[PDB]
Amino acid sequence: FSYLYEKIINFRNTLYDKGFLKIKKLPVPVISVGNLSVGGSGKTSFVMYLADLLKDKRVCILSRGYKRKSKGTLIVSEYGNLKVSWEEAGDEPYLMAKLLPHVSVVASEDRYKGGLLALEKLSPEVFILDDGFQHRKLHRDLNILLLKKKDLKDRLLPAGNLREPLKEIRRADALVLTYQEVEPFEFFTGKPTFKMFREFCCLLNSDFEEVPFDILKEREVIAFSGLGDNGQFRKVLKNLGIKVKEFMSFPDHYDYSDFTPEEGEIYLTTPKDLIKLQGYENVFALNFKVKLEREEKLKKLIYRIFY
Ligand SMILES: Nc1ncnc2c1ncn2[C@@H]1O[C@H](COP(=O)(O)OP(=O)(O)O)[C@@H](O)[C@H]1O
Ligand SMILES: [Cl-]
Ligand SMILES: [Mg+2]
Repeated sequence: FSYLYEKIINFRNTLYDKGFLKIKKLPVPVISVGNLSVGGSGKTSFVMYLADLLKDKRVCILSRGYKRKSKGTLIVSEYGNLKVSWEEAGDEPYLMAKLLPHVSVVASEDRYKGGLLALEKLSPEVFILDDGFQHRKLHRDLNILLLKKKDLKDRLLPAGNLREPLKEIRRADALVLTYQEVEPFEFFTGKPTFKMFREFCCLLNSDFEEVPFDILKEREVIAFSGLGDNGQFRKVLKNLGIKVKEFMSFPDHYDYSDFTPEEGEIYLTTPKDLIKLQGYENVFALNFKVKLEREEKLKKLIYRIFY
């Protein structure tokens, strides 16, 4: 079937290419972050990295809200003020909202509408589209595309993980090449291109406070995650030399409703999972900083949108 999903996608894109479908424009600058495949690609992390670059602007992130308990357009946080449970928001928007005390977050299937409500209520100076590469109906002033090595040899859904053919790389203004710290790769296209690394430096307790890895020594952990790809987390742990006695691989966006930790055991998971387990005392998350090659170049490129 990957050949008529593909027909549909190609058709859709041609329509947008030729100007047969409406592209709408918000009255402030819009940066899109997205990728080409299902299965995680550093999008959420990159969006948080980006919001941080723009710390001197009023920033609003526009997200779709992936499997949440709420409908329509929803304000998740107002410049840091959380306003819904993580269930109501979707885990990614909530995580962003939580780790970015200075940013607003809006969840909306129709991103343009989300932007309008945000303008009305938050007067942001810049929008970041969380996962907005395929949402061509909303105009973006800077279209950033994340690629991981794996995408390069993947194929269209349902056969493979690609939501669109690799040729659609042409729609990007800038490419970000992710997971360099675990799957390095090069990719030259003549477009502005930036390698993204994750520096795994820190450990969080379940109240989102930094703690030394000191608790991990000469202790084997039970690790788990519910991510786009649990495999890369599992590998990061091995590369870090963290002793992992067991690994539980949960579905992306897993709700942990039936999760009950065993007494005396220590659990290691990600911030994306941890938001759903706040207060469980023996559960920790591996945390990291995002670092971009040629950050200075990315900045000049980003600030062009304000002129
Ligand atoms: N190797 C990892 N180490 C720590 N946290 C991770 C790791 N991989 C993913 N995460 C968590 O999951 C979030 C990203 O979700 P994921 O499903 O990997 O991809 P995407 O952002 O493309 O949806 C990150 O912000 C981080 O909180
Ligand atoms: Cl990530
Ligand atoms: Mg995701």
